[PDB]
Amino acid sequence: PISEEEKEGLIEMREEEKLARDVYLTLYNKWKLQIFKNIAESEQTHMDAVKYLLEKYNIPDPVKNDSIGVFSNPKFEELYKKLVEKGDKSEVDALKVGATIEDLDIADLEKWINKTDNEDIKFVYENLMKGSRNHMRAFVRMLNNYGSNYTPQYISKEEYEEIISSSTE
Amino acid sequence: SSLPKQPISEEEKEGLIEMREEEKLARDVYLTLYNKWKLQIFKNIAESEQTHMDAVKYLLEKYNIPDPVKNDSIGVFSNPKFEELYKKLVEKGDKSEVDALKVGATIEDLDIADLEKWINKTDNEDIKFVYENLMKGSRNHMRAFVRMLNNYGSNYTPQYISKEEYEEIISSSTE
Repeated sequence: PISEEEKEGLIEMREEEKLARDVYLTLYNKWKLQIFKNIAESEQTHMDAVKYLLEKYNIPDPVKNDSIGVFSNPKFEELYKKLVEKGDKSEVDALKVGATIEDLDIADLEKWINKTDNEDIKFVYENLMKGSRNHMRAFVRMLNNYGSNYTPQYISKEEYEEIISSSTE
Repeated sequence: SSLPKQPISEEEKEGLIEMREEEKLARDVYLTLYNKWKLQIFKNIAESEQTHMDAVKYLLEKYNIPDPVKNDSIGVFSNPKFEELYKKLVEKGDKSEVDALKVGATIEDLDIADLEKWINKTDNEDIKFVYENLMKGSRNHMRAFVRMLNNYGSNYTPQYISKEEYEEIISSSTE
């Protein structure tokens, strides 16, 4: 039941959740905030759900180097350089970055959740997305302890607010 | 003229606001860059992006929502997302003709993306129809810029829309 449209996204969504995991891993290493570790041991499983749907759909994997910061798509090759550099200037910047990621990520999952009807992906996608909301609730919560807050870039103001208000999932 | 008056929601509202200013970004950019480089395309598409501005204004009026474009002037925006986006863009495009051209492509890339993003977030049959036509107009701009890019021995890769869709957009003719 499997498109060429559908394929390409599974590729991106593979490398996307990789982008998340990598960054968190770097940032934890620079600032050593247990929150980056948590969300990474989680974004590891996010990677593996797609690996599951590539294996099962006979789609070439694109993480041909599981190492940090290495990418097929120079979209992510480029994003990492930027995010970590910016995350590196301060803890808040790191925490901002974290929210920025989960932020982009959700509006990116919603983007692909529509370009498919194949029901495994719809579900798997629906899932990681639950996963990302909690990682924002988290990031932003931590952010408020530091005196700061996040203003969303990619999702709507309305969906962001729906999220930080409603509790655990 | 399409009537009567339908069910509007909060993010439906929010989109409208954003899109009203999104099309203005496009317009203010193209206008700037024409002043800089004098490439006809920037004129022609600024005139279209004005149209697109007006069309959305039609819906803010129809559904009564405080319009965000208080000050019409070039490069002025409520939502700072756009002041920023505007500056970074003129920043790039003021560097070369090829750049100007790439910036163009890029606004349209982001334009079809957010259009799809927003369409997907609604079943107000009025809104839906404006956005769809906005995509229509925007797809033409893509081709216009891409064709112009080829004329300067360059190309473009999508950043916001699929590769898979970009290709299908370019390998078809004017709507």
